[PDB]
Amino acid sequence: SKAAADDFKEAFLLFDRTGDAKITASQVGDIARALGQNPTNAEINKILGNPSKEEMNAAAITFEEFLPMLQAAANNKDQGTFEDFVEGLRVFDKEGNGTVMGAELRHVLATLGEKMTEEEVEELMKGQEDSNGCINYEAFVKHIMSV
Amino acid sequence: RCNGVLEGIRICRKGFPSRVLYADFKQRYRVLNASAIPEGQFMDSKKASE
Repeated sequence: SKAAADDFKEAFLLFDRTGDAKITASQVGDIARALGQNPTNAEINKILGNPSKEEMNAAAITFEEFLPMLQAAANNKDQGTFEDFVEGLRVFDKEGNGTVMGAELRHVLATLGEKMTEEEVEELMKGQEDSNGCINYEAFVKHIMSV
Repeated sequence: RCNGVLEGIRICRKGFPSRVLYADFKQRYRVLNASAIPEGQFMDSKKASE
């Protein structure tokens, strides 16, 4: 709305590697996340196809399409409730203390639903899981929501 | 009808339809007051849901 945030246009100049002021359709998922929006990858996929837009063939972009797609994704930020994130992992391990065994969270984050690479899974556990093999998800989900 | 099955349902419905089994109750809903519902469910499979 501007509140006209012109820093979204300045961040589009940091993600366009050619400097022509266009951003390919394959970068739009990760740049919506870098502007403070977390649409799921199936949602980013649907919307695209919904609009008869093929992410399979070469794509370019213009700021005039990327701005309204970020504004259509911005209504879905009401789905980001931290009660359900901590209660999900609290149902994932027994006893009254928030600890996932290391390999349980790593294999679930790579193979269940939207596949996260094991390189990204190791980069998200690095520091929050110590050598006991127990990830405290009270501080883990706190630090994941700090970015 | 002649079994009694349909009559047991009747008498039930004069009644409490949906009936949740306790663990089946824990798991699915712990998350609602997460701390206090999880403790309840874990601490006593039944007493928990309570």
